[PDB]
Amino acid sequence: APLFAGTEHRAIMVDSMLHTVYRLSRGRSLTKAQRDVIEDCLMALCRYIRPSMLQHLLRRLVFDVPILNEFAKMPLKLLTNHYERCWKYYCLPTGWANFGVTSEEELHLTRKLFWGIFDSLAHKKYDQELYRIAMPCLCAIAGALPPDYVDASYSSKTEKNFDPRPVETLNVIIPEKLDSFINKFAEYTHEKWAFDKIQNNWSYGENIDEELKTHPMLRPYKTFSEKDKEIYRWPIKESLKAMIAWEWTVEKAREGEYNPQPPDLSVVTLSRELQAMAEQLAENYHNTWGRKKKQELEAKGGGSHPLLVPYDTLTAKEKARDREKAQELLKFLQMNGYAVTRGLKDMELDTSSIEKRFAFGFLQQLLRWMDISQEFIAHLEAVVSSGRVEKSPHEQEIKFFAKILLPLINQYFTNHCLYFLSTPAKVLGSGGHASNKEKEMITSLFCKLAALVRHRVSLFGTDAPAVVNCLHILARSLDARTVMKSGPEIVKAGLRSFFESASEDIEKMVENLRLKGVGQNLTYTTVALLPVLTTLFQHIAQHQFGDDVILDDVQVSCYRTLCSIYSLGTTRNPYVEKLRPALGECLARLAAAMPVAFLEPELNEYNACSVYTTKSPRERAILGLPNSVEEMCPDIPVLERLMAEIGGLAESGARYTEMPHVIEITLPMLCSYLPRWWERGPEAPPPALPAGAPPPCTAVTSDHLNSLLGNILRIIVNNLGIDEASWMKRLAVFAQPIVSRARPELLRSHFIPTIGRLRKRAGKVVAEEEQLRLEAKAEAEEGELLVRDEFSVLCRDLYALYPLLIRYVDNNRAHWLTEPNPNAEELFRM
Amino acid sequence: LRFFAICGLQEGFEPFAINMQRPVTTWFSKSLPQFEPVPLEHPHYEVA
Repeated sequence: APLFAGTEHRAIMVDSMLHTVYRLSRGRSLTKAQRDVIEDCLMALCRYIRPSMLQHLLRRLVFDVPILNEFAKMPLKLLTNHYERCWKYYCLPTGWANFGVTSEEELHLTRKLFWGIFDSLAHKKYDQELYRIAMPCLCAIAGALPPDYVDASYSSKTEKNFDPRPVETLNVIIPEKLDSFINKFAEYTHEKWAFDKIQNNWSYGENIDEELKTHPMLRPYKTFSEKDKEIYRWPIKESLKAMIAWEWTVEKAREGEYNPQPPDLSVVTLSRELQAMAEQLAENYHNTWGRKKKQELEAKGGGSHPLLVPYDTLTAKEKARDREKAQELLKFLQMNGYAVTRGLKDMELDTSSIEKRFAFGFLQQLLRWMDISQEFIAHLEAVVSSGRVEKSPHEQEIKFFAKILLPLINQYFTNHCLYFLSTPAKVLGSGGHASNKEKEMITSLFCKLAALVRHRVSLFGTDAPAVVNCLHILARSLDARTVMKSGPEIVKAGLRSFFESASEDIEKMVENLRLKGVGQNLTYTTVALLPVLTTLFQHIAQHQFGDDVILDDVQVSCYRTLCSIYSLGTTRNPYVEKLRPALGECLARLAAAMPVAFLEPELNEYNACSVYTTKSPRERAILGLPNSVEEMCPDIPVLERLMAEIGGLAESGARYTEMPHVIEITLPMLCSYLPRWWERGPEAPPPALPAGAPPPCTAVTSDHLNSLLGNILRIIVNNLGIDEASWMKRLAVFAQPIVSRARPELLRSHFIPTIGRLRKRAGKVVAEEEQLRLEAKAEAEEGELLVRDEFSVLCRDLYALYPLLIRYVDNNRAHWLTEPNPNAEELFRM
Repeated sequence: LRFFAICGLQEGFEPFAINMQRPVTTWFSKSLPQFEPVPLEHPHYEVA
């Protein structure tokens, strides 16, 4: 098989071999071992053949696979491997390197394959193996398809062992006016064919003969034998009868624009609905022609024609003959004045490229399935509440949802995250950006899934992790700024409702902890809401959507969440102790994302992104907002008091057990808050200082950041060397961002003593290890565990303190190398 | 050199033209079309 790479010079032979092997695979009287061998051969061939050469096999599979019968299992695996291997050849605008780029026909076939498999699976009865095989194939095809691909031959009607079944045209009658048109079109076809035989050097002769080179039937119409003339017409009569059979109408009332003199048909334009008519009519011709070959094969007793595949599947060049000559017939109808009526076709012909995008269609289907999911989840809740013993009528829908849509959503929005976050001004991905409609639809999907899973983690059972992962991915893929600034009121209300419900649930959890609906709320919160809310806040902060998203009602809900979490953090319960890390991370992300300096309420008047500025004083009265921003909720101390308390604890040398709230919640919140407002406060790099600039809404400075870093280092040093401290890694991760603003004096004041203590401890432990190795038998065997534990705690301390040192060194190394520094040299020694 | 001391000097890298008594000569891709013999291994064109 590997030798088949680069065989494009024998593409016809390779295609014939592939088709023959596939036909053998679909073989009766074949033992299981023989079928396995054939399938292995086919997969090996497709693993190495170039993607451009598998187009015809793909065309066959487009028809065969969507049936999803027993024979469809191997093609599913083949397509999965093929698209996983060659996703670049289809997705990237440049295509796969050295392999070219896909064609529009190949993309159309891929889209047809995806939607056929999707619909068949959606309507199929559940089967474990079928679903397991099919889901990866759908994921691979979706990943290969470009999100913004638009099908040139889009079809809203979407009509429909190949059985070509043309419409019955012989039965339908032919009007006399259409008979007149039949005569005129017969004359025109006579003229065009006469031009052609003049090209061939044939003229009117007595009898047909290749050597004689004269066609007897070619002659003037008046002298043309009447018997041959309706033989000439009959294809046209059959065509028109078929048109009438489809309820297509033509009325000559209005008018529109031997020697061969056929009027040129190319000059006259052709409408797009007319083009679709021609495509359908050529489809019927292909049906009749395939029916003729089907009768031939039936007479033979078997066999399959190579071109028995559907007309739409046939690429452009193969369609060309029938398409063009149907164009000719319809055009002549036009010059005779026969403009055919559309009806269903013309009210189907609508929409735009945005609505034709593959991602648009996929998201629309996902939203419809979200509605279905809401319905069957309500039904499942009802049956659980009463009539516990019964069989759900939505078993198939439940299984399809859980075992297809969730993995599919996860994979698809992992792959195409950057496409949905891109904007016309700034493009993040390789190419293309989601439209406003697509962004709104993905926002609606996220909100609907969150509402679905709310207070139902137990109900979802083993699928709750999948739902939560999908929510994570959707949040990471959400573009909230565009949706909030310019989006439908319904989508905006959905997002606002999500935030309000999150705040309410967190308040309920907080009050319950302070002291089974309680259990339901607790499990839901800690399992789905806090992680998903943390991810959403982190995404907002990373993409700087805070100023545009968290405003007005969202701002009020964020206030409630923030200070309810802060109030909870003060209590002392085993459950609170277990929950503090997650609450601290959520508060850190919320503080990074908030657009209002909630720790500096005295400067709020200068904040443009504040509810007390955006909403008039008459407003905020229909809401329950208090008169002054200070009273939003006062339990959170101001920045000065917070820093004073942190410094006091650090100097007093308290251990972790004496301030679990501070270390786990307050310090991460400050570490996320101070960097955010340093850029917007004084001392920041001013882009607008030359122009009129309002006073900053914050007083944060490098002094504040340096003081916080010093206090954090002092706290770590105070807790150095204790038996158990799992909070050190979290504190180091949270404090890493503030290191960039540290002052040079920190090296001598804090870092040198700390690393000195660590070095002294390491020296002591290695000395003890040497003494142990000097010892023997039980003396060495016991105490090895003791020095093991000492090394473990030393490694914990080193990993707590070294990331901060690494950031400090990265920021200050240039200065040290430029100017020799004895303190830096001492640090190097340690 | 503006950043050689900060990175490269201690790592042991040497400036490209450190011990050259004359500036390094340079060539550039001139976009003036010129006639050249057809290569004997041109992928697309063959002359017999």
